[PDB]
Amino acid sequence: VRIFAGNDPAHTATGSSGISSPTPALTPLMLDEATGKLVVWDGQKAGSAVGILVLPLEGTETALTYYKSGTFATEAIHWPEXVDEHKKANAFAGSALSHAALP
Amino acid sequence: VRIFAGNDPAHTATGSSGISSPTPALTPLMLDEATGKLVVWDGQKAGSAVGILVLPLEGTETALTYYKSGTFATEAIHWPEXVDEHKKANAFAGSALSHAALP
Amino acid sequence: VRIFAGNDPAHTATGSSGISSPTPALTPLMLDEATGKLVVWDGQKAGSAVGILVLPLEGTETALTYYKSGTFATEAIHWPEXVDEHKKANAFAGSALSHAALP
Repeated sequence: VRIFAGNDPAHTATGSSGISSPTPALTPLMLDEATGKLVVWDGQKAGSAVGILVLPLEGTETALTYYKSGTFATEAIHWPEXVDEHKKANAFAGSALSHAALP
Repeated sequence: VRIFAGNDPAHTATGSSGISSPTPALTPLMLDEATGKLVVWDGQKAGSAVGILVLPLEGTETALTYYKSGTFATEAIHWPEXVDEHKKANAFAGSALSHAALP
Repeated sequence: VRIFAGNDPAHTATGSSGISSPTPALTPLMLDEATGKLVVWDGQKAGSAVGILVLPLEGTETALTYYKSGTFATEAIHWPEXVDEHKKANAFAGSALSHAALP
């Protein structure tokens, strides 16, 4: 049940939430360009996951807390269904986040 | 007059500047895609602010210094006029920068 | 032969590789949007270099290791031929990476 796969500090940040339904912790997040808010990462593009949710949401919150850095265990993250294995590997590329198999 | 709202190290970087007028410190920056240079963040998109200016510019400089990490106090940053509250909250999402209300 | 130009920790990450030919260490990387894999940064856009290769590749590897943070010496990096001086200066803007002249 280990969440990290590396020792680099895992810093958190807050942001405006566009999530409108319950969402578990360790969900990757992306920006919604129409609103500028953070929503669940849809898996469509590598590099567009900009955060990993820290606290579960109920879907009513205007703000959320996310990890903006750290190295996560791949298996701990709640990935979107259907995600492409390469886009999953490189979900966070370009941010300070990364992930790796423990395994 | 506190500039930071968190303890994560605030690292700086240098970059090529496209700014041609005086600009105060703690201004968010974006890339200009036509030139590749750093300019003032226009507020149009969340996640496109890639830096926060460290030293004031006069507008003649070919290079600038910017913060590439850290957690800033929202009120300390010199935001662009008109900015959308959500795009402002998520200005830096995807970078190692973030900001929060002290308040 | 110094590779770093600053003291901020240089963290590494792994990612899915789309590189199919030998590639030296300290090569900047970008995402290929069609596949989601990491490939050599082509120099076309500032901010699209998301990593710097840590280990040389032979071109057969499905995964690679890259730096996701740190301040590099400009001269140590293996830049793409033809790169624009401004796009080169700002190659990594928006990531936790940066570079500077030692010189």
